Parts: sequence; C-alpha cells; structure tokens
Amino acid sequence: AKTRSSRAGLQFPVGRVHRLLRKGNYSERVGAGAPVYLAAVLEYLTAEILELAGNAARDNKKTRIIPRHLQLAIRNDEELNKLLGRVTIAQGGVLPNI
Amino acid sequence: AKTRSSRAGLQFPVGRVHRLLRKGNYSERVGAGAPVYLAAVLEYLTAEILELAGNAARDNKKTRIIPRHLQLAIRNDEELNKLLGRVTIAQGGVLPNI
Amino acid sequence: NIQGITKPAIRRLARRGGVKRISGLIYEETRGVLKVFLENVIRDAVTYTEHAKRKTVTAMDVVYALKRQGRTLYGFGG
Amino acid sequence: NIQGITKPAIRRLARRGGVKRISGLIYEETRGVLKVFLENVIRDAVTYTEHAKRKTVTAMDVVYALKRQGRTLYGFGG
Amino acid sequence: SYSIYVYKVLKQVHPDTGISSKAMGIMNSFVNDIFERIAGEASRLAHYNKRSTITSREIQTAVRLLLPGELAKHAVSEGTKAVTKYTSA
Amino acid sequence: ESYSIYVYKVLKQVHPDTGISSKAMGIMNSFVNDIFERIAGEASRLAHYNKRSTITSREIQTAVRLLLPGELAKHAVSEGTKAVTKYTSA
Amino acid sequence: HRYRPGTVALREIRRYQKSTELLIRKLPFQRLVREIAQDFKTDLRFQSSAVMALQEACEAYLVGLFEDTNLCAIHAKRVTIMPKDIQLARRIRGE
Amino acid sequence: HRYRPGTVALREIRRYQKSTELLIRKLPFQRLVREIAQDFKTDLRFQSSAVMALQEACEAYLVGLFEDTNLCAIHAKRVTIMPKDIQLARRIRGE
DNA sequence: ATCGAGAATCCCGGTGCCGAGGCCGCTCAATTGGTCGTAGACAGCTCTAGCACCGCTTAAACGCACGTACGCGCTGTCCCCCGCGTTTT
DNA sequence: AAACGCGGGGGACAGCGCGTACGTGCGTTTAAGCGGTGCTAGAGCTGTCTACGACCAATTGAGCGGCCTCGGCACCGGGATTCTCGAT
Repeated sequence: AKTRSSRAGLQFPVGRVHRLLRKGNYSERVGAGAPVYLAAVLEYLTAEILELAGNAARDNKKTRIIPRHLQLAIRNDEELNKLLGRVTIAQGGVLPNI
Repeated sequence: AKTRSSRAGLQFPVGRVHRLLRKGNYSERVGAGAPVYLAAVLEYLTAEILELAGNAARDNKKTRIIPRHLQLAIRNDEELNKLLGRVTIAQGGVLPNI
Repeated sequence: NIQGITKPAIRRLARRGGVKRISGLIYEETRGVLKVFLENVIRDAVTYTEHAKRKTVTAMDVVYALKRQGRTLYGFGG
Repeated sequence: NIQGITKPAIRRLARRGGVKRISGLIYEETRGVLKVFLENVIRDAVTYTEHAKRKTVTAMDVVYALKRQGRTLYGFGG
Repeated sequence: SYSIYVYKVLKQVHPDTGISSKAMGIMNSFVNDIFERIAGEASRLAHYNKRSTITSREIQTAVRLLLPGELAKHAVSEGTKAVTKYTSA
Repeated sequence: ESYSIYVYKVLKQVHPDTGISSKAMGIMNSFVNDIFERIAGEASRLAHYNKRSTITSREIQTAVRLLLPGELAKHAVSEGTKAVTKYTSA
Repeated sequence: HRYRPGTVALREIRRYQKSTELLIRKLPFQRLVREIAQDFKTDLRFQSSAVMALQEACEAYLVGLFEDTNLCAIHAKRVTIMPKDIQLARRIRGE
Repeated sequence: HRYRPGTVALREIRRYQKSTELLIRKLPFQRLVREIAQDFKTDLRFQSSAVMALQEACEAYLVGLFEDTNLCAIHAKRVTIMPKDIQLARRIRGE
C-alpha cells in the first residue's frame, strides 16, 4: 500500500482531504487531482505560518510556539493579515501600537 | 395531477424549489416539507416587499413598480434594510438625507 | 450583572486599544455596546443549542454563532 | 483614462452622498480610491472569465466578483 | 425565473399595480439570494448535527438565524401553515 | 480526527528544534479547517456557475487565485501544480 | 442676482438624492474599465451589461463612501470633506 | 514623587499591548452571560469553554472598537475618547 | 425675527406621442402520482461526568474620597479657496 | 467640461474659563482557589418503521414569442414655492 500523500510528496493527508470533499456536499463528483492540489495548498499555508511563528518564538527566546507567536506572525505580514482579516486568535493579544 | 404548490396553498413553485434544493449540493437527502416551508417563506418575503413597493409607487402617483420604489420600501424599513444591508439595488438611488 | 464590567476593566480594554485618556461617560456607553454584542451572539448560540435538542450551550454553538456574524474565532474547535 | 472621471462627476457623486463643501485635493483622492475598487472587482471578474475559457467578461462574472467581495448587486441576473 | 410567481403575488397584494422589467430583475435576484442564504444555513445545520437530510426543522432554524425580528416571526408562521395544509392535502 | 500530526510533521521540517503548545495547535487546526472550507466552497460555486458536476484541480487552482492574496496565491499555485505533477508520475 | 455659497450646493444635493440616474459619463467609464482589464488579460471583450454592472457598483460604492466621509468631516466640526476624512472612513471600514 | 497625568496611562498601554491575558474578571462576566441567555431559554447550562469562547470574542471586539474610537478622537484633534467617537466608529463599521 | 418686491428653482397639468409589459396562443418538459426498497430518525436505556451548588479561606481588585493638572469648547480673528457665474471649447 | 473673476462663509489657529478625569491612598467587598457532592443532561447501543428515495408517464402549468393599447416620457402653460435684497 502506497499512500496518495507519499505519491504527491506531501505530509498532509490526500486520502482524508478526498473524503472530506466527497462528504462535504461541495459537488456530485471529485477529480483525482483535486485532493492532491488542496492538500498541497493547505500544507504550504501551514508551513508559511509555522516558519514565521517559530521565528517569533526564537525572537522571544522561546522553544515552543504559543498563540501569541501565531498572532505576531499573521499581523506582521500584510498578505497573512489580509487572508485572516475577520479572524480572532484566542490568547493572541494585539500588536504594540501607540 | 395536483401541484404541491396548490396542496400547500402557495403561488411559489414547491416542485421547482425541491429540485433546486436536491441539485444545489446542500445535503444528501431533502425532506418533503422542506421545499413547502422554503417556498412559503420566499412567498411571504416577496409579498412584504411588493406591498411596500406598491405603496411607494402609489405615493409617487405611479401604477408600475420601478427599482426606485423597491429601494424606498427596503431602506425605509429597519428589518428589510438589515436583511438587505450589503445589497445594492441597481437604479435604486438613495434616501433623501441632509 | 452589567455593573460587574467595572470601570477598571473597561479602562484595561481601552489601554490594549491604545487609548490614553477616557471620558467619564464612556463606561456606560461601553456597557451598552457590550450588552448588544453579547445578546446577538448568545441569541444565535442558543438557537443552535435548541436545534440540537440540547440543554447545554457548547463552545461549538458559540463558534458557529461568531462565524455567521463575521467574527470567526480560532482556538475553540474551529 | 482615469482623468475621464471629471471633477463635476465626482462632485455629483458627493452631492448624492449629501456633501455640501469639497476640498480641491478630494478629486485626486477619489480617483485613486475608485481605481483600487475597480482593479479588485475586474481582477476577480476576469478570473471567472478565464475559468469559463471565455474571451468576453459577462455581467454574471461581474455579479459573482461583487458577491464574493461582499458587495452583492441586484438587477443584473443575480 | 420567478417572474410568473412574483406577478401572481403582486396581483394579490396590489391588483391594479404592475411592475417594470428592471424591477422584476431585482425581485428575481432577491428570491435567488434569500433561497441561497436559507439553503446554505440549513446545509450547515444538518452537517453540524451529523444529519444527511434537510427537513422543515432545518429551514425553520435557518429562518430564525437569518431573518431579523418580526420578519422571522411571520415567516415561521407562513412556513408552518403551508406544511400543515400540505400534510392534509 | 484533527490535523495535529500533519502540522507537527510540517513544523519539524521548517523548525526541527521548535515545539508547539496545545492552544497553538488548536489555532492551527481551526486555520486548516477554515481555509479548507473557503477553497472547497469557492470551487463548489465555480463548478455550479459553469454547469459542471466535478470539482477538479482546475477549480481548486481558480479558487486559490480568488481567495489567497498576492504572492500567497503565486506560491500556493506552484505547490499545488508540483504535487499534482509528482502524483500523476507516482 | 447671486446665490450665496452653499445655496446651489444644497439644491444639487436635493436634485441628485431624488434621482437614480448614473452620474459618471458612460464612454469615459467604459475606457477606464477596458484600460484596467488590459493588465489582467489582453484582447478582452465586454458584454454591454458587464460595463453597466461595474458602473452601478462603483457609483454605489463611491456615494456610500462620500456619506461616511461627510460624517467624519462633521465630527471634526467641518462642513468641508478633505482627504483625511476619506482616509479615516476607509480605515474604520477595514478597506 | 508624582507622575504627570499621561505617564502611567502610557505605561499601562505598553503593559496591556504586550500581554494576551483576559482583562474582564471571569466570574462577573459568567454571571452577565447567564443573565443574558435567560431571556432566550430558561434552565440553560453552559460548557466552561463556551463562556471562555464568549469572553475571548467580546474582549477582542471591544479592543478593536476602542482602536477605531481612538482614531475618531484624534481626528477631532482630541486625545480623550468620548461617546460621540464610539458612535461614529460603530456607524461607519455598519453596526 | 418679520415683511415685502424681484427674480428664479421646482411641481402641477393639459396635450401629444410612443414603447413595452399584459393577455393570448403555442410548445415541450417536468411535477405529481404510484409503488416498492431501504435507511436513518425515534425511543428508550444505560452510563457517566461536568459543572451548579455549597462551604470555607484568602488576598487582590473595586469605590470613594480627594488633589490637581490638563484638554474642551467656545470666541474671536486671519487668510484664503471652492463656488457661482460667465465665456469658450 | 474647462478656465478665469470676485468673494465671503469657512477652516485653522491663539486665549482662556473650567469642568473633569488622571494619580494616589484607605477600607470593602468580592472574586479566585480549593475541596466535595448530585444529578440531570450528554454520549453510546440497539430495535423499526416511518419517511426518505428511484423510475417513470403524462398532461398541465409554465416559458417563448406576439400584438397591442395604456401608462410613461415629453413640451409648453402657468402656479405657487424659495431664495436675495432693503427696512420695522
């Protein structure tokens, strides 16, 4: 057995994403490439946020990412801030701004 | 043949509403009462707007409803204005307000 | 119970918002605004609870209510 | 082509908005704001056109673009 | 389109009042928009409760969540009356 | 079910010595679920608008262009295209 | 006879708030739409209704913005709208 | 020693903009939530996380509103926020 | 603040003309019975477990009182800029 | 629609009387913490049967034209409603 994730070189689950598309009342049929494409996009976005959040953790002399670090990474990036404009990060706080 | 609309005492099409629910990727199955309920709600909302728009037409000495009359009816009613807050009526104009 | 939102608490919220000076009439105004916001969210959350035939408002009910009012919250199961 | 949005046109839009007095720097500011708005809507409308493999932007493409930017338009097929 | 049904309803509330094609287009857009909002909320409710069927209960709850104040109260009355009449044919 | 295992795998690739709190993991899970819904919902609309019954990689790509801002879209499209190409060659 | 500054301005408000016609000239607006679209895709055609839909939305958006800009000016004890008023309105709106 | 009006206020801004903790006392907030919910349904129970979710959203909403209210005050050449600033912010936001 | 002349908007109106939705005819497609198959929504039913309650302790924050410095809202004055109109594209 | 001639409400800035809210300290609640219990409501399990769907024929409501006659657009009358400019 070879997972579709390993065939696509991804860490995100293609098989699970396929099932969620099929049972999510999105369309009658789902192409074979759609879950692969979606999984890769989700993985890319997670990597971007985690990389920026880990940098914020290191700047705070921390070795574990907390909601504060995620909020810092998202609000300090114009594109991530736009994507998550109407989103509230619990225990994220605000940017120091006077 | 007796239409489901006539069985429900409605002018709106229950059969068409049922098909639109079944082919709209909303759920796997649709109950028999769901289209009847939805059709009645759509009919009630249309009646409300049309009644208020016809009154606005009569106040403007007009015998035909135009987009202006619809805009007047919606913006002069707090509840209809809230429901259609993020909606633009083409050729509706604005409320006289200085 | 609305008086439990004390002046010091409202001041702290304003400080996080970057406010330096506050008028004395702001506290009552803020209490009114918070009441309206809470009523709107709780109303929808209770609607979800009643639809689930539950007697307990869940965090999910609140998350759904916030999502539909355009105030998506991350951290509570969605 | 942005200069085609003349000062009298901008004044008319302001009059419908209930504006009585207008500064001379408003005309250039308005032109910039309109350009940003148009770019955003046209970008999405063209994306819909390309997805349909069409060479003609339809009213539906515009309606869909407005709908997804939270500016639903009634009167043009949805 | 819903043009025929909008006209039928107009003749009931205003027998001597007509409607322009532009105004008819607005009404068609309105019905389609509200349909989508209600059906989409009903779809979410069913999924949230792990149900595969959208029933009159899901529609009623969606109406309460979307329609403001007395609009919801009267819409629920209309929907309930219609279902009752339909079940007794 | 949750995306916790996959978020951790990706974290260890971008930051091998960095861990994550349970609260931060919950934020990441909410984020993935939210973006999934946005993309799938837009792809669903695109298919319906074009009278199609199948959501394919083309619908996903178009949804990504409509939702992700600026270079986020550019890089996400590259990642998705690379993954589909690798998958089709197994 | 000379009307005092403000009298004709208020008369224009009354006239345009009563009318529903488009206030931007159609041909110049069409040229702007085509010029903007050229940067996204070349050789693009446009349905007549597509340009009309764009014009209706843009005018509605600008009228709505001018309403909020006016409130900002009045808030600063002014009767004249300035760029700072447009900027504040857009910032608060999230734009 | 007496700090001049404004010095301790700015120190508090720096402290609360650096922290992420909830600023409303939990027990009073819980009482308000239960009192408001009573008008919608009687004998309502609440998951502990449900009350926490409500508190996080309310605090975020009020902090965001105070940010826009501050901009309105500065726009009127004031450093003090007043009810008229809250009213303008909400009106422009569509609330 | 009130009262008239002098011009100068719009609003009402009788007259005329023309465009377009409304009743009508035709067509085709789909809504509604109809019967049968099946699948999940109800109804217990049973377990458990998660916060209402209480009780007590504790200590940290909320009110209040006061002192006192500081922005607020006129108030007035300078200068200066969009407007109204006119004339020409 | 664009450019030129005045021009006076209008915006912007200096003064200042004063409420008014920030800073600080003492006493009082009252919220946080900890511990223990209850039971009523959420979650898992099993039978079933009612309400869902599947295929399909039709004939009738509903959509595509189609002609047209009435209400909307227009045009000069003229009417009374608004705004400017002297005086009580």
